[PDB]
Amino acid sequence: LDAALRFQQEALNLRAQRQEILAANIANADTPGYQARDIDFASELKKVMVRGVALTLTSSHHIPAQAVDLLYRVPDQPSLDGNTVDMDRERTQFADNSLKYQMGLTVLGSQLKGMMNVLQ
Amino acid sequence: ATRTLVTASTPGADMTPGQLDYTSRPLDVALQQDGWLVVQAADGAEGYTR
Repeated sequence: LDAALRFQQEALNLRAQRQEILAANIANADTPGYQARDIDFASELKKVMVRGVALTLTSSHHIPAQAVDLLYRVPDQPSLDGNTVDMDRERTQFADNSLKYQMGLTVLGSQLKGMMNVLQ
Repeated sequence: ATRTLVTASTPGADMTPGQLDYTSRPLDVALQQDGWLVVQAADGAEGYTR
């Protein structure tokens, strides 16, 4: 129970990671041979909702240490410096992804506030 | 493939014989068409001149 908020939550989280990826594409829009990367939201979200390792974790003072598919973005208009970031594509994708992040924020807000309203 | 670049080039030299000034000097030499004087170049090699 109360993992009924899981989906949107993880979905929102995935969008945020996507931003970084897309943001990197904008940052390296001038570097030679960047080969713009991206991930497909739907399949990645399905996989994560269906689903590093634990170290020596006896009593403290043993220093615990923690340990997605970045797909090519098929380009257009080759540019002789290997850079495949068609900045126009990335701008459109970034706008849409920011918008859908806002939507996810609103949906979690609504579910959480419905939960809180029932509880008072 | 929409982009194409516009590099410049010099495909060589114009082998069209310029026209002649009569200097009357005994050893001013004019070559006929497609003829070259041979010269020992700076490093030492047969360069060709007009």
